[PDB]
Amino acid sequence: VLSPADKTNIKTAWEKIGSHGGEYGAEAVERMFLGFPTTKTYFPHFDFTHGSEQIKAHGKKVSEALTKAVGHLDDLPGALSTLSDLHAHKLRVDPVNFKLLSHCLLVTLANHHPSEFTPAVHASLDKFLANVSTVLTSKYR
Amino acid sequence: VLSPADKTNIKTAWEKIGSHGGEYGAEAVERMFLGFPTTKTYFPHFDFTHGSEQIKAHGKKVSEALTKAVGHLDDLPGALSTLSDLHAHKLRVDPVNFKLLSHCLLVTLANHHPSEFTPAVHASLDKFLANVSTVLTSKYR
Amino acid sequence: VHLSSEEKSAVTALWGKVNVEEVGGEALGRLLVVYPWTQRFFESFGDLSSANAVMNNPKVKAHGKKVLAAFSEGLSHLDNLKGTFAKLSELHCDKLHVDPENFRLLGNVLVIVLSHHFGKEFTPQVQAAYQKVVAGVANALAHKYH
Amino acid sequence: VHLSSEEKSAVTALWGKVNVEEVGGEALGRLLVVYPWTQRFFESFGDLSSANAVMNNPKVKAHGKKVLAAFSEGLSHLDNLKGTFAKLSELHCDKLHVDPENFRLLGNVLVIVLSHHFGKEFTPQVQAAYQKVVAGVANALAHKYH
Ligand code: HEM
Ligand code: HEM
Ligand code: HEM
Ligand code: HEM
Repeated sequence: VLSPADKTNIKTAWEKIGSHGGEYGAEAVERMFLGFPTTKTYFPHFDFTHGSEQIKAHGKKVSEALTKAVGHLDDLPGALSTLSDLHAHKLRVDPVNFKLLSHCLLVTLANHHPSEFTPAVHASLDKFLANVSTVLTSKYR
Repeated sequence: VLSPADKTNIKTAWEKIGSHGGEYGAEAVERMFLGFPTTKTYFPHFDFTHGSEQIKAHGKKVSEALTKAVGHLDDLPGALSTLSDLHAHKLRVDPVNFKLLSHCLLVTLANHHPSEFTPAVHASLDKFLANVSTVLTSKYR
Repeated sequence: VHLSSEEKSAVTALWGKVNVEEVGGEALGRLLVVYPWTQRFFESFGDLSSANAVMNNPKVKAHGKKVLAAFSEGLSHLDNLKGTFAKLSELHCDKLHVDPENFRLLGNVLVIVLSHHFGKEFTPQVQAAYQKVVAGVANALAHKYH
Repeated sequence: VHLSSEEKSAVTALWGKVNVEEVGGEALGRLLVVYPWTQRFFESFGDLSSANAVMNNPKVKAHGKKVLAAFSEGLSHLDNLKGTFAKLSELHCDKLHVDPENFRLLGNVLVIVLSHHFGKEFTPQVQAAYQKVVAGVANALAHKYH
């Protein structure tokens, strides 16, 4: 559950990410596949060649999905229902993988935005990703 | 995130569970302290002898809180903020312990109400207890 | 796992009463219903797209029996769970990539099923000895990760 | 933990640049901020009721230093983590009752802090080798539960 303070930290930090969302998306996904090889089992059709157009295209969609969530913090299940159908009903992704991707996204944001990634903003982003992860692993329709 | 069907399963099960709420509470707690002795370190002032007045009184309160929750499925953060103050801000309970009490509660409900404890009701109650747990371990005020 | 002789007698006494035909299918079946991501491991079993289809699926019942037969073996071998489950640890960890959180979930679901079946007989004390056993089993199945 | 020479060179090269005073304090400090139940284990350090109090607290910096020094030691003993960490595992598991999942969280926070400090140099490939290392260390700290 997000506090009013968490909501502000998220909205503020997301402003600073600007137009590079897509590129951070792709890097977090690449860090995931390399550091946690069992995750590739969910993408048997991907080319995992560094900088692949597929991974690039995928990172873009993930960062669009996060931008949309930041816009709908008071109704995540509302905003993300289609992605929940995909991950929870169709793909049946083990919730453990969500913690791995969330961690890789934090690693990536800290890597590019060290001065914005203060301990308090790190705390609020971790909670943001945990909340997003619950929704995408829950069957609620 | 609870589906409409989960909400109906929880409400209708909780009707059956009814006037014995307090007794199930006491038994789930006692099962937790015996099964998972590390949880007792949060209760240094309790007498842990099986008949204990303290345990029975505490069991009853945990039961009242769950009953209250069932009346407020659409707004758990709102109904449960005083308990979040206590568990998250003051006691700082490690979230692992919530999975232990939630498991003991299910053990106890399956014990006394095997007819109501179908696989679909077991599913909805687990998610109910997971949602309650997330509220009580989160700082959101 | 180390159980006192009183714990060991409580465990074995209750286990002797278990319907090895049915409890396994009930525990596996509930795991798949309550923790729906686990269905992904068992897609070869057919349609698991509802509670009714899961619990009536014969491959689920046949598999549940095999799981329970393994728990039985472990009970005869508590002071060497690691070597008893070595083959199974390699299969689940190295070929199947089951995250170890899932072994713990199955262990607890089995304790839920025991309580459901036995009622008052499954006392808090018998349950406590069972929690030591399922933890030993989970840990033994997870050994190849560690 | 088994690293190729490629992985080991990478971990070692980066590790030689680490300021242990600084990095350990920032890792332990962020642990206590991001995962606030962990503050319970460190109540004797004083008030930890805010990010700013946590990160200016001298006992937190001094403790972060001790934690990282222990990590450095684990790094030159990768093939004997269990023997190296035996007494430390006993203390955390038997005396402090720290749930093992918290060892994983502190390992991941240390990876965040390395990324924060090193930028581009902490490549996906360097990260991947560090993940093997922190999981090895977390496992060693938890073995007394097994
Ligand atoms: C922060 C959490 C996540 C977000 C916001 C997210 C978002 C998305 C989005 C936007 C898509 C594209 C939808 C489309 O096909 O139009 C997608 C697809 C997919 N996701 Fe995720 N995802 C998340 C976590 C995960 C995790 C942890 C995994 C498993 C490791 C995963 C596995 C997949 C797979 C296999 C696809 C389909 C790939 C394809 O066919 O191209 N997702 N996700
Ligand atoms: C479904 C989960 C839980 C619920 C609904 C719950 C509910 C409650 C309630 C209603 C009270 C009494 C509040 C008052 O009268 O002021 C309480 C107190 C307390 N809870 Fe929980 N709780 C839960 C989980 C836990 C867990 C997992 C632990 C740790 C193992 C824990 C530790 C405590 C402690 C130490 C107290 C104070 C006891 C005293 O001094 O009398 N709680 N809780
Ligand atoms: C107490 C924990 C568990 C025990 C004792 C256990 C036991 C077994 C046994 C005895 C087998 C058959 C191997 C053989 O052919 O001899 C097996 C296979 C298998 N297990 Fe488990 N298991 C456990 C937990 C899990 C979990 C949590 C999952 C996944 C969520 C899982 C997934 C599988 C799968 C997919 C197979 C292969 C099934 C097939 O191809 O027919 N197991 N396990
Ligand atoms: C995973 C890596 C960890 C390492 C390498 C580590 C290392 C250490 C070391 C070297 C000490 C000092 C022992 C001595 O006095 O000889 C210590 C003490 C301690 N650790 Fe950790 N630790 C880890 C994780 C954790 C976590 C995750 C927690 C809490 C959630 C924790 C809680 C404590 C506490 C309370 C002390 C005692 C501090 C005191 O003396 O007041 N440790 N640890």
